[PDB]
Amino acid sequence: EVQLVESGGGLVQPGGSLRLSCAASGFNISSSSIHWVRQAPGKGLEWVASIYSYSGSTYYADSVKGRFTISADTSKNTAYLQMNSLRAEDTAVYYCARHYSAVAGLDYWGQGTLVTVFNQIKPPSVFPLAPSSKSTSGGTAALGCLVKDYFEPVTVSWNSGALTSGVHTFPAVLQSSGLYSLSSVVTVPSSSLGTQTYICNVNHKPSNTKVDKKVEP
Amino acid sequence: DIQMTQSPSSLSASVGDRVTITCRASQSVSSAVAWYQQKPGKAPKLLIYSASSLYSGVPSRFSGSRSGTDYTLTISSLQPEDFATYYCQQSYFNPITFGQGTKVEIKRTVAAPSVFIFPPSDEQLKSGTASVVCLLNNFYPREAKVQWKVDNALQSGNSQESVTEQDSKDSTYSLSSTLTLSKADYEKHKVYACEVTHQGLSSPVTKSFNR
Amino acid sequence: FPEHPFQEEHLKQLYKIVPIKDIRNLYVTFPIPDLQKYYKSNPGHYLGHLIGHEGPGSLLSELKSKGWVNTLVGGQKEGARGFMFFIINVDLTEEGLLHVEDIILHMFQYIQKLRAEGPQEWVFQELKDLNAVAFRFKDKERPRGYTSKIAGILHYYPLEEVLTAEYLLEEFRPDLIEMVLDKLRPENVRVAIVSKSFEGKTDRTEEWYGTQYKQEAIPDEVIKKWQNADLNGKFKLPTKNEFIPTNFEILPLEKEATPYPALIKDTAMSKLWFKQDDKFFLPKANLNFEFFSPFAYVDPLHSNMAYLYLELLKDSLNEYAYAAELAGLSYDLQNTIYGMYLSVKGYNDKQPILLKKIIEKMATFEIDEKRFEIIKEAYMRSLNNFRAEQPHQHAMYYLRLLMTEVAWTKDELKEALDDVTLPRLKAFIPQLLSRLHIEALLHGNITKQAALGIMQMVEDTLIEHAHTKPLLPSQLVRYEVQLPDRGWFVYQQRNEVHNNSGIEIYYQTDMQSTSENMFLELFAQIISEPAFNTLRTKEQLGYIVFSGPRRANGIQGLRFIIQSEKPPHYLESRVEAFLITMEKSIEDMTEEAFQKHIQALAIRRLDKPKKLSAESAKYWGEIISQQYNFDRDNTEVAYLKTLTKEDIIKFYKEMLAVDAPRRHKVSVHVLAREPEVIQNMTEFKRGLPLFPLVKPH
Repeated sequence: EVQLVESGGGLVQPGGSLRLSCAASGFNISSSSIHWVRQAPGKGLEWVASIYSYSGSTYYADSVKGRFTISADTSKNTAYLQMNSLRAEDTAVYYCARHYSAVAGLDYWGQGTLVTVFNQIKPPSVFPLAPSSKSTSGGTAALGCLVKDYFEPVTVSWNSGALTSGVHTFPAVLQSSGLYSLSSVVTVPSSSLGTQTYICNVNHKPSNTKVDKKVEP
Repeated sequence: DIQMTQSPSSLSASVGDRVTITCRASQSVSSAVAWYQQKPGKAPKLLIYSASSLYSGVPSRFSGSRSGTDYTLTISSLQPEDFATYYCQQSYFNPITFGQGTKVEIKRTVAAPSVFIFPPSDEQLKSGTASVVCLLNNFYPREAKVQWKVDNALQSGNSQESVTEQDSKDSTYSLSSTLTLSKADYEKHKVYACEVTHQGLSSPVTKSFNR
Repeated sequence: FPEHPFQEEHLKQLYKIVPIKDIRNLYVTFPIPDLQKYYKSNPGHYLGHLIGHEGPGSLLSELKSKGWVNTLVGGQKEGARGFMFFIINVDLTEEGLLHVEDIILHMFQYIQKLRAEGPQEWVFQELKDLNAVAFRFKDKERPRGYTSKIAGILHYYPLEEVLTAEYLLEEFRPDLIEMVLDKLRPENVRVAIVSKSFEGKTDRTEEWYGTQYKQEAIPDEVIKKWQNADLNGKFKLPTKNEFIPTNFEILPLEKEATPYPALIKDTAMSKLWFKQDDKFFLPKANLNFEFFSPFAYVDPLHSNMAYLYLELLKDSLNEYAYAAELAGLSYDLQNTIYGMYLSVKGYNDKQPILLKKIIEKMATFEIDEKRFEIIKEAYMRSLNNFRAEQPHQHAMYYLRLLMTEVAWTKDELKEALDDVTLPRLKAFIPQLLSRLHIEALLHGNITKQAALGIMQMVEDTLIEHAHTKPLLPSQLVRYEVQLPDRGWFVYQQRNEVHNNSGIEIYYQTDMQSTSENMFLELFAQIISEPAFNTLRTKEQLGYIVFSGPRRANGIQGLRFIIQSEKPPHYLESRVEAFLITMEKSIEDMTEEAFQKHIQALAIRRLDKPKKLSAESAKYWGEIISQQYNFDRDNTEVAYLKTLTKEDIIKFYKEMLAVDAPRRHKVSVHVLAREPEVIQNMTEFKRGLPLFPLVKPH
């Protein structure tokens, strides 16, 4: 029906600039228009931008008023957004989302591109836990890797992706050095500490780094 | 411009519960307000347009209502897929405000955490880093009080507590209390006691060890 | 046409159109029926009134409080016979292009305002009074064209309805207002967007001329956003006007048998030159009031203080003064290098009370901060633009420049704008208003003792608020450079922007003695037509070549408006050559062209009064040099008869010869965009005598 195929939202720098290209296919942007939505990860919602390709009426929020330039090739019904002066707090999923002919109806969405206004990209220093006899409180224990000092959160599976159930992979703690940090615990028996030494399958997303790290007493 | 306050900001309610969600308008607002779902990790949705009218594909278990100025969405009944972060909209040539977030959690028996503790690895000590991972795992709900008693002295600020979301296993949570120090504070403070005071475990379980 | 030809393909429809003229506009159109029969209140021209109204709490008051779109119009335009148009045109700036539908929605909120207001009886009575007085006192017309115009009325209207055509409101029609409200609907809209930059973008094409445009409609979300948002916030209707003129039964001329403005009252603060109407017997009374202050020449900072103060000040009460502007009863506030000026014009009914409100508000005036800052920046950019102006305009700036006792320069004006703060002048206003002067001039179908009470009332209010204490008579002192009377002086100031070069040679004769008046006028015009013969027509150096007199400070003068990029001494020699040309040519002019030309100067001088305004302007010239010689007409004419061909030669060789001891010769060069010399302007006013001053009146 109403296809919101976003693209162009990629890599930028603090103070940087981009140009969007959302293939808003399946409908008319000569009809009821799409708009643009801020949502930084862990943050709420803010309206970004608005093209009226039938009439040329651009609209922006007050901090970003004027310093953008929006356009849409409405013969193709293809939306654009020349993004400019992109500062580092604007690392946010920008939704090419269609507002239909309702009084408040924004029903169709893109998946949104995380236009990332980041600073670092760093492969991880993955370290395991230290399962000692003090950690074995009875037969109930656990094991994990601390994926430490890396820039996106990692995707960690266990034992070539085998151990997945009970794996409580934590949200990454973006520390003060621009670097994330998460744990990934999984409830194992105390006898399995050393018997089946599960290896965390860490995959850092920007640097494409795979660090298979063993957890062992 | 005119702001919008999505009350409540979060909630816990099981499958089949009638839930009233009120986006609180700052001024006199006409019928210019939507209602949104966002499943986490997903692109969002529109729940209710025109503050009362249901959109196609959204089930009839969601009944919005124009409620004065502080307009109210009334979910008639919850589902296992309804556990999602919700929002709304305020549609004008004014700068469009939205929901301030409302994620539906479940009500459940107050599950006890797997109160564990974990040292950093010896490679991480050779990196000059102490991350004493006091593990809490599979607890409902998130409301607890995890305290570090460093050399039997109550310390704060050196604690890092990342919390996993509503679990796929049992809709519980896990907490990795990370006592973030240095090896110069690891071998200094040999006593590392993790006092855990959950809402259900109001008795303070203090998971301790010795090096 | 029994049908509307706007046949449903064009309602709620955009048309982005490329013009030919470099113009930017937007039309909104409504086919409304032939309600030429419905002339009782004439709802279309009533909307030309109401939609044309820009008053207190208005739509345009808000959008110029928002600053986007400057002006607009909306009113009844005739379309075809059976229906008519309703064309809603607006000004366009570049910034409104992103705000278009919002402005449309502003329009709609004002529509919903007057829809929620519904009908207004006071507008009917007020505008009925307006129509009755306007058609009552419509003055005259050019005959030719007027006849065909009312003949165009003569089809639509019988032989007693071609003057009384739309010029009387009979009966108030709230339901015809409701009918055109049913016409005035968002569903009923043609949209004609005008922008030149859409060339190569527009495709749908006009038949005859071949220009291209587009359909490109508005989606229904914005349509319904127009529909559902029929709410009322900041916008408010105006109220009834405080004044209507009703005194038109004219008051006969009493015992005062003088035909002139007479000084009937003079106190330490007031000085009332006063006249009654004997010529045309018109119920308007026009007023003239100067606001002298010593604070005039204080600083370039105080210049902009006074200047921008009057500027924003006249702008501020204009928000109050739209009912008066709508009344057509006008006024003036204007600065002087001596101070300020006030005019009040229009009918003699309620000018005192309205004027008292004006005086009270300008006395008791509140100050906005940021609005002022926008005004400050605007005149800043204006002065930035002022360096790029014409060398003839800057030559008239030389006329105000080198001809005084002291002035300030625009560079002095340039740095001092940095020095501007708002509490500075805000505290300087009571510094200002504790001591300044108002001389009174009253003229109209007006009585004496009532006018005394009005002026006394106004100055009493003035002393009531800020306690304006009088001056000394030497505290009314006046600003001119003494010459060596034979030496010729000049400087050049190269232009920045315009490539043309400016030049002029000046000659002060004297004061406006009857001698020097006819000397200057006759000598200037007697060289004017041979200049039109040869220098302008024959030589064709540049188009801006003109010769004229100077009349300022009660002091005569001689100018040559010449702007053209020439070598300086070369054009000097040409002007010198024309001096030689008139030297021989006047001696060549026999008695015939002499008599015809002095008759030309006579009929120049001889013209009957036409309004109070033209005579009052000449009166104001009589005021500013304090001379009041209201009968120098016949006197200077009889003096003109005394000039002979030898008598003007006496005027030549004493003053105008190349070795004349009264050679009042001086020039100022202006170069392109790229004797002795003048060292400094400090040297220009360093070593000098000055002049005797003119006996006042």
